[PDB]
Amino acid sequence: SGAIYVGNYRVVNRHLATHNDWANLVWEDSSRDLLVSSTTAQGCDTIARCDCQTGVYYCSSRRKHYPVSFSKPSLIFVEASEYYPARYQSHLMLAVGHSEPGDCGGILRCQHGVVGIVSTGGNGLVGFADVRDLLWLDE
Ligand SMILES: CSc1ccccc1CC(=O)N1CCC[C@H](CCO)C1
Ligand SMILES: [Zn+2]
Repeated sequence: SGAIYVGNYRVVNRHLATHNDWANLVWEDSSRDLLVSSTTAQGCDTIARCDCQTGVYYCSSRRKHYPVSFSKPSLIFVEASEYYPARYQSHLMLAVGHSEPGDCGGILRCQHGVVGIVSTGGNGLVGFADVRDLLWLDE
């Protein structure tokens, strides 16, 4: 679990969004596993605006942060589950690093700020949904 709070917005994994998130929906993209809902309070997370391929992510299944090298956002494969059937996930970045179910929502950060959130992973790999292209989160 986990979310990003920037201004009057809450960014969560679309498969983990609550009834409240859907009742205050701003934007969602099933292919990206993202959903953004509105909030009454002001968020202070800084979104990174860069092309970094190194950063640190929080791994709840180990209560630890890990440094990782990650790929550029791209279209990659995901099987099925209570949430989606096989499809290409867009805007996804992979890194070699520990993850298993429950780890979705952990933040990936670089020196410039928030890069993305854990969304998938498998056999020793972890997948992050990028948020750096969503320029409207700041305005
Ligand atoms: C860190 S998730 C993980 C890691 C290792 C193993 C298994 C998982 C769970 C997982 O991969 N999924 C269930 C939730 C939806 C995911 C796709 C989202 O577009 C797929
Ligand atoms: Zn950066």
